[PDB]
Amino acid sequence: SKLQDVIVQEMKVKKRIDSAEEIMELKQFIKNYVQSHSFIKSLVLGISGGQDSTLVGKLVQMSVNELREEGDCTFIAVKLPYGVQKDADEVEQALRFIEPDEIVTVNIKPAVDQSVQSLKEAGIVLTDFQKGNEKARERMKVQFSIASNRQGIVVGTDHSAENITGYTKYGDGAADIAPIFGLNKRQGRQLLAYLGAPKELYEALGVTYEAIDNYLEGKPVTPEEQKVIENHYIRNAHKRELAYTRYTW
Amino acid sequence: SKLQDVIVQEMKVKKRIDSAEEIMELKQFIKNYVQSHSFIKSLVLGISGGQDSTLVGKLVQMSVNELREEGIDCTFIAVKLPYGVQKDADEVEQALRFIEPDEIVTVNIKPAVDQSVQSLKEAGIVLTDFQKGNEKARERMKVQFSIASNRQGIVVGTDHSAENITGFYTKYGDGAADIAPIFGLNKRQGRQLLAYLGAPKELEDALGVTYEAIDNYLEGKPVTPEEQKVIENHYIRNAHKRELAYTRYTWP
Repeated sequence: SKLQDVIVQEMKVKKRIDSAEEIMELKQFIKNYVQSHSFIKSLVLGISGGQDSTLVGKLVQMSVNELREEGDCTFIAVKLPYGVQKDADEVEQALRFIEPDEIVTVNIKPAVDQSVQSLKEAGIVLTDFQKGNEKARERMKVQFSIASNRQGIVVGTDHSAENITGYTKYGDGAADIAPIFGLNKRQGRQLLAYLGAPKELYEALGVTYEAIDNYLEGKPVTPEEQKVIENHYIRNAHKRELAYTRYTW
Repeated sequence: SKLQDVIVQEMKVKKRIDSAEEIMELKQFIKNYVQSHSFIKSLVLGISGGQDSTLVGKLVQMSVNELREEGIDCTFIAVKLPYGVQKDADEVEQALRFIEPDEIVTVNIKPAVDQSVQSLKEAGIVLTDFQKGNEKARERMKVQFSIASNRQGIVVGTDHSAENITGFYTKYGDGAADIAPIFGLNKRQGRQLLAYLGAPKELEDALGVTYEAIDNYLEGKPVTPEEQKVIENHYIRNAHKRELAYTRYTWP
């Protein structure tokens, strides 16, 4: 579709994936990154019970197991509830599947409500959307403080169906490495199913995820879906780049 | 070395700048960006009393002064971001008088910051003082973006090129912004522009190198072998800060 050809090339989605090949390739990247950086003793990721963090957590744990067989690093899963964990079943189910070396639970509600309260005192009343952004950036802060404290790095869950449409700038997706960039949404499910995840763990934008994934694979979609995908892609470009300078804008 | 040529070319620092020329170019970048995004009604920057945010705040206010003369509605929102009692209050207040921002908002970050520290402590993670300083910086980032969203604006950052070596920037902390107009300046160039604009005096060390040698290196000048090695190790050790999370395609 010409405009689709630009995005297809930038988002790196493969037409197809062999599960065993793709999982091996994803682990090698994670394992090569640890091996190349002397100070990495842990990898840190929040476990929301959603499909993205579930696959990436599992990839990281499997990578950490094999790193320890090759001669020292740990995976630290982080539970990040806002108040009372209401999607507790999905979170616990993700954890049972990942088998993380360590689980840290940090409730973000006291920090988030105080950020909101501090601004309210300054005359700045956040909307519910803005309050949700504060939640996401606080989740980022917890993960990087744990990574700093445990001499590790923060692992992100950004992928290409995300990258194209979906993420709070400098919030929960902001990380040191983003291993599953290049997968679209259905590809994540395929890898989760191949790994034996319970299927409860892999089951608005004005466009379906099926149209997004097809679009990323270079397939033609309705004109109406093209405009929504394309407009979402263009309006989010600032998120795929650090702050604009005289030389990038 | 050819690594100096690599670094010099990536950091875009000019060997010398004409003060009035450079202030003009920097202002045009800010004005062109606002002009190109009709929904931007405000510009947001924390005013720490340090040279970078003083220069950036001043540039932005001049940019907004001229935008409104050309018929564009825009506002500069300077933010005081004290942790308890304003660290360098006399410098913050002197910068505020020098910039004369359209609006001044004060958000004390101490309660949110201590709540983050306390919540982590409850999980068994006792942060170091360096880590607490990182929490302060990332909370400063959150306040500015919360104000920017609420006031229909963007966050203006203070990154410049000498920060790519010193790396005082906290990853995803206070330097994180929507635009970074003074990228390409080194430190002495920031001071030159501030001094030219009539600024008053807003213009230990375990880096292993002076700021003068860093600036000289960025201008493509030769420095001693020891300075060259310390600088180059700092440049490579911070490469992950001037780029988004590495993927299979950005990590060679």
